[PDB]
Amino acid sequence: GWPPLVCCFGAAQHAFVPSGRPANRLIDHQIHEALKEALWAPDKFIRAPGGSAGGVAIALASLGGRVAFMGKLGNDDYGQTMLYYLNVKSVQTRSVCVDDKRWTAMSQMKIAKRGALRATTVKPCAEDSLSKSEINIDVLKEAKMFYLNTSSLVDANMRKTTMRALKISKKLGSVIFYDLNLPLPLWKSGEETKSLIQQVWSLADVIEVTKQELEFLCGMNPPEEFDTKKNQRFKFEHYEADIIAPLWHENLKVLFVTNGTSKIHYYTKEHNGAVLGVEDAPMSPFTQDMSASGDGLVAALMRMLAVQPHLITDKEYLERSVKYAINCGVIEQWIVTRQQGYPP
Amino acid sequence: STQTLQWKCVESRTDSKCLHYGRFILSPLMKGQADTIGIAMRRALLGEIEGTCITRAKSEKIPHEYSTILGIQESVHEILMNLKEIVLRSNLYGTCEASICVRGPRGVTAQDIILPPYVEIVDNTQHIASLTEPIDLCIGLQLERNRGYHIKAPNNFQDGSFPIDALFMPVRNVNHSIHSYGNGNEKQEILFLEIWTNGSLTPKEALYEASRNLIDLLIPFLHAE
Amino acid sequence: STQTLQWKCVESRTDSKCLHYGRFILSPLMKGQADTIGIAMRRALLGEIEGTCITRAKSEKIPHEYSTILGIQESVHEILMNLKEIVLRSNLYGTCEASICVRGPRGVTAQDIILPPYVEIVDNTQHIASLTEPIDLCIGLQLERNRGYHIKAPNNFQDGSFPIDALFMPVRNVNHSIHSYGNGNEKQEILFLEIWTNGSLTPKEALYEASRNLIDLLIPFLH
Amino acid sequence: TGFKGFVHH
Amino acid sequence: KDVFMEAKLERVPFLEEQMRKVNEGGGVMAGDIDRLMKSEDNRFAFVNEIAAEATAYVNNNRDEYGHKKAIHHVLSNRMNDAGFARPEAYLETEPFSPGPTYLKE
Amino acid sequence: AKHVREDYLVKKLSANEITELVRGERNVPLIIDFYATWCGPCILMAQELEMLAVEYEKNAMIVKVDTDDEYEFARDMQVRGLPTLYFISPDPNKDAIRTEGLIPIQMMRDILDNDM
Amino acid sequence: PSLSLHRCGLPREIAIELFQTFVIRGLIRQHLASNIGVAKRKIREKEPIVWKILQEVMQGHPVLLNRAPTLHRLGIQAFQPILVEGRAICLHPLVCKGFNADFDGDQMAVHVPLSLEAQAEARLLMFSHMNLLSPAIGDPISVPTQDMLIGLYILTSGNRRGICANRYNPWNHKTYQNERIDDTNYKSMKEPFFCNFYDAIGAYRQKRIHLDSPLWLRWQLDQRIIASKEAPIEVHYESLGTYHEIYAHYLIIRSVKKEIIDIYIRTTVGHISLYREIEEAIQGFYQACS
Amino acid sequence: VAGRHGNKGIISRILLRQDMPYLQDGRPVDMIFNPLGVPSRMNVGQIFECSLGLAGSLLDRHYRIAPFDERYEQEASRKLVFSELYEASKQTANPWVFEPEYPGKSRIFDGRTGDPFEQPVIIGNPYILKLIHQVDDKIHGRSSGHYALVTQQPLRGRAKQGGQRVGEMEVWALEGFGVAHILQEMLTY
Amino acid sequence: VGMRGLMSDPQGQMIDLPIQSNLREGLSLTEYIISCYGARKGVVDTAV
Amino acid sequence: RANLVFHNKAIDGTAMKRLISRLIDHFGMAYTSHILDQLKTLGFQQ
Repeated sequence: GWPPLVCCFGAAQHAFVPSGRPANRLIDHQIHEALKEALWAPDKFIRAPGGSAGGVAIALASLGGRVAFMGKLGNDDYGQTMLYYLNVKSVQTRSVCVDDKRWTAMSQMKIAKRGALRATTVKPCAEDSLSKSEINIDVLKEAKMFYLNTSSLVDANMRKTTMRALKISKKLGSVIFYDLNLPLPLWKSGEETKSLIQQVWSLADVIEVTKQELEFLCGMNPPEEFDTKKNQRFKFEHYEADIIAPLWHENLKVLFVTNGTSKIHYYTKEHNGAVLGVEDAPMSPFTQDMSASGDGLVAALMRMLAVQPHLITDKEYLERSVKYAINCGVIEQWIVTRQQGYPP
Repeated sequence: STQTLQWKCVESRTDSKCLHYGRFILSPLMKGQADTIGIAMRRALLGEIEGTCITRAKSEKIPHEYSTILGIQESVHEILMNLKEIVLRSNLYGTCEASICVRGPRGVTAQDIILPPYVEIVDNTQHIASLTEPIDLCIGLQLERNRGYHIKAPNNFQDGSFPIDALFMPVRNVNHSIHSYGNGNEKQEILFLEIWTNGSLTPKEALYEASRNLIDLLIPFLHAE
Repeated sequence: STQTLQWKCVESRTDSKCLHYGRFILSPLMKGQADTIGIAMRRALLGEIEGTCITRAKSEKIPHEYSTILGIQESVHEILMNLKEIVLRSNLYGTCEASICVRGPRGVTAQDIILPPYVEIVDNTQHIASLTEPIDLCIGLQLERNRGYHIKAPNNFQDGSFPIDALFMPVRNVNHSIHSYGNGNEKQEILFLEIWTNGSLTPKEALYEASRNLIDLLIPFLH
Repeated sequence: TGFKGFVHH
Repeated sequence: KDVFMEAKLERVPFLEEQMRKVNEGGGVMAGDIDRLMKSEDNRFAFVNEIAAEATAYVNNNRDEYGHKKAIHHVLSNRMNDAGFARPEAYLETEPFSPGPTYLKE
Repeated sequence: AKHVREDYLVKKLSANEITELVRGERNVPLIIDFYATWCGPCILMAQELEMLAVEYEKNAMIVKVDTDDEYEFARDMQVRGLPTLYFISPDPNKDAIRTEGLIPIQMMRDILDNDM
Repeated sequence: PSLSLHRCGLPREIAIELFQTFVIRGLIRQHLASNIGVAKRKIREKEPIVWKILQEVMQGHPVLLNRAPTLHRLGIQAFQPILVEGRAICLHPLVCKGFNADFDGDQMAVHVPLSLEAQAEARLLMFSHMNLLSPAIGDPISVPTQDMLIGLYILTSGNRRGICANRYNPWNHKTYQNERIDDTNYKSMKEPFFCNFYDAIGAYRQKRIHLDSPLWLRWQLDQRIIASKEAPIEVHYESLGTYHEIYAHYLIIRSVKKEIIDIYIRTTVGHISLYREIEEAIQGFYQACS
Repeated sequence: VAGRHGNKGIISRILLRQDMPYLQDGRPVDMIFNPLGVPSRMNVGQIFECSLGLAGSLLDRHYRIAPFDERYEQEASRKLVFSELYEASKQTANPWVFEPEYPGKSRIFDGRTGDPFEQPVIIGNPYILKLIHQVDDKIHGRSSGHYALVTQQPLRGRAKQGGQRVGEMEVWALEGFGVAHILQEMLTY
Repeated sequence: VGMRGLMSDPQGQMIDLPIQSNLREGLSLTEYIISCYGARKGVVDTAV
Repeated sequence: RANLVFHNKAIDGTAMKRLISRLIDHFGMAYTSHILDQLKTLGFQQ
């Protein structure tokens, strides 16, 4: 297995959409049929609902290559079917050290409130147990990349799991692949994920922030575009070096700003550069969920990094793969079934 | 390394209410791409976009199509022919109903139509009927959204329900050109597009729908089997 | 409404090591869709796929193409002709280097081409030259990978390299046909695609690649 | 074909 | 010794599409009729024999013909005794037809 | 109404209703949910929710509530993701099994009938 | 033009009034109808299953097409009808001169042989694939006429031979890349050196070359192009055995040891296309008929 | 459909607008004729009209030309047509109307490939008529029906639901082919 | 292209006036009328 | 690979008639019928 692989922390499951907060418009709770009318009225956080950390594997492995998952499963009825599906798919689970006391597929959410329903975790899912000791030895030994749907950051100890893996990141040579795509609580504000998580927000390498997760995650209002407003170009941002200057970090090769399948910036030690993109899924409105942007986009950069491992800080080597990723991500969005909707 | 693909609109004239024109440009396209894009876009624009129109007209106290009415200068067949050119807008698949109930010596135009909530007319002066004497004129109409030219049977007689073989043509004309860029050794080319629509849609929207219908069509192959 | 779009293959036969034949059927298509789809997909299939092939050859101690050397039954022009139809599978960008440095009065095949791991030979029975003298030969190849309709000008005349200007075809012939059926009120239609291929590409990967490379061009109209 | 005619044994 | 052994024997490729248009155009039957008539001296006698054999076929197993075109049946029977697979009665199918009728150009 | 009424058993308790659900005495497992407007895969969850809500006659009360409608209801349950179900036998001051992910409706029969 | 040589096209209105009784068979036997009156009633209402029968009893039943002003023996010919949509009979263009029929408005009468013997006669004696020669002197009766003839002539028209291809004389002692050594710029556009036919067709599909643009094609067969007493214009001979011969339209590189395989033909893609068409037609008919 | 210069025709196919050749302004062609018909019947007068029609359609003017205009000048019709074409190409900037290398012709494109036909094609706006000999007045079909009182044959034509007649030359053809059953059953059965 | 000259009077014999103009250039009134002599004996032949 | 002649001139009207006669005598009236169908299609295309 020569290809630097991508460890996959967070949790282990399928079909887990992240951030939830007010979209462009609302939809009704009367007769639904296909209630996903917000495949064309979301707010870019759901204008690209991706997939989990193990579903990304199928997106790349379809073309071919070597991708795997690290973490644990439940054990019981939900946990053993976890073993069926994650082994029906194309990922690795040979490094499992499950617990045997919680309930699988159930976070369990008793109470911790002064009233009604303000409640927090108790003993989470039987698969959500990764700690400083439950850490796998392998992780960053046959790998140089690492995906994180940052759901591991609402969890207090899933953090220290990965930062004790920073010493696993530097025991051998490796790098992290944080595809941020922040779920609901990390999608909150600037100070929320600048200091409260501290470590993931500034220690990463081939990272994947999004402009929205730099928009509220920095200048809440003044940095509205920088070029746009001239002929007919959508107001995304002109986010570049001076707008990552708050939050860059070192010991990397090249990081990637995602912003969904929209404007993407790459970051080298010689040259920044900038690319663009779009959000798109109307073709037949009854055949879509605008799904697996996190899957399709991320896999594409991984694919090119594998076939041509001489990427490095090359203008054209990365700029195409970004453009390839931009076209890859939108394609997987509007496919009927994700299972067939993984690039082949 | 050299330039990035750019496309823009360079001209847009509104010749009339129901006639719009738009020219577009693409930028550094390498060889072979321009011809494929141009021919695919022309075919899609000519035969993929859908536009709603009136399909069946029902009249009261009229024997047949080729009949005359007192107080009206226009024969019934003339009224059907004039009614086929009314242009409408909608975005929901399905037939709807409409009516027109007007008094006598007025002069009836396209603004006298009564429409469902999601359907609107674009021109508001298209002549549809001329009236001279006071007679109460009531006509019912059916609206449909299909693709391409469709021909219907004369069934569903009632007193009279004349079906007009409405043409579902929102794009009046399409043209394109593939120029040269002179990029030294590398051979690039500049592609110009040109779309004339009838006001049901507009350029940069007919182009959008035409691109999306094509990317519909090309899609099954991406899935395995 | 019913029977959403899909594609299905009935005939898929590999005749030889460098021959590949496939035929594909589409789903219920409305009137007029089949023609446009067939034309667009044929135009994409003919040339859109990048093809990896040699472009140059550096022969040592040969000043002109009509300078056949003793011990080789094929003239220098024939050496280039043989090193024109070799089939390579790759995902390269740009170029690389290669060499042929052997000395044996015997046959030479494609295995003699020293290649980086990302370029792989498709056949092993292809012939290059016919050595019959204990002489040393050196031909420094130069691979390349362009698109379908790529036009390249001769260059690099300093070192005596001989251009081997090639086709960059993974495909060899495309044939599209349509069928139509009428149930009395519906003109359901069907598409048939027939694809030949060189061998460095399974003629089902062509279906995916020639559609992705067309969707990539059609997408920026939504930007 | 009206020249001779068939017999079939 | 004669160096034309394989230059005259190299298989012509791309023939798969020039294998089908023969089969719906009636080319196989036309090219089989002449091969059956390649040894006959008088064609009228051959035609009369075929007609009599078809009449016998209709008489013995009446309640099958009307679709099978017993003349095609006897032609296929005669062509099937020396190889030449020739499916029964030269019957044509519609492998891809979720519909009742082809447009036929 | 009368003979053709509102065809929805799940009324998606959002007000004091759902608040007093964790503040009540019962004898059978209940379910509530936190979904959104777009609702990702949680509608695929909501398909199986309303089906079993109807299926279980008087015992199980399987309901839901929207998050982005009132952002409080988003953070109120430490809701980090979309699938936010709750196998809840009465827990006025105790724990419950918060079901998440995406689960086929036949398996969710077994667990609720083999455990809880 | 899409019809095969052994096929014609009948309108849906004509066919139902000629094969009516065979359709009555198809309805009664298949137990989709009970009585003669019931079957005829089903026929008269244009039921969608009627055409399935009148697409099923016509396959293999020949029909005699007859041109109303009959002139010669080939004025009446048998054909295998197929159902077409419209009101006109589609006829093959090659047999038109056999019928002496134009398309400015003409009428053709159809007849149906009922007897099994008559069907055998029509199929085995009056089909336009065993009547390809006229009885006058024995000359072909179905040959490519005006439009096909023009297409084939344009295909096999060649390049521009002499002063119509070059403005200036090619003697013109210049452009030699002249110096004391042969180490200069080497473009030598010359003409393409395609391996075989299919390489030439492929390169033509990319629009790299035009139809009449000349090219060199290697020959791996015997001599086929019609030559004559002729003369080789210029045969170069190196100090070592090379035998570089240049004829009027082909080049031969022999030697003093062995392997006279360097035969190269100057040609255009049109001639290659025609030869490939004929060759693959033969090799496809041979293998289709086993 | 027939023209005014003896160029008759039978409609063979009807194509969708996206499947027909278009000029260099994108307008689809409305009718396609066969060029070979001009050298045979030797009616060049249509071509002039063709070209002239184009000019009218691009200038909102109608021409009423008396015959034999070659009395004022030599090749006066050529001057008229070419001057009108140039004026139409200059007043409305359509440089394809009068190409000053093959006047009256232009290079049209292919409606199903987006390729230009290799040679320039003559285009125009001629006046085409529709003739009374319609196909629905010429179809026929008869399995059985009325027979004549005496001869006991199908009556005649289409009004009486008759059958097509075979006689003389037709029989001579059937005897030539050596088909006896076919000829027999067209006289007895 | 060329000349249509020397049409024939119906009762044999040639006509003195020669048709010295093409069909591209256009016949004159007298030349066109002369060409009608051979036009009539083209339809009194197809009917005979 | 068949037994044919590689034409390198203009196949005019009288050359087409000669070619059909030679293909008939060398192959028969069953092989020629398929050639004529192919030449008709290729002639109409060009």
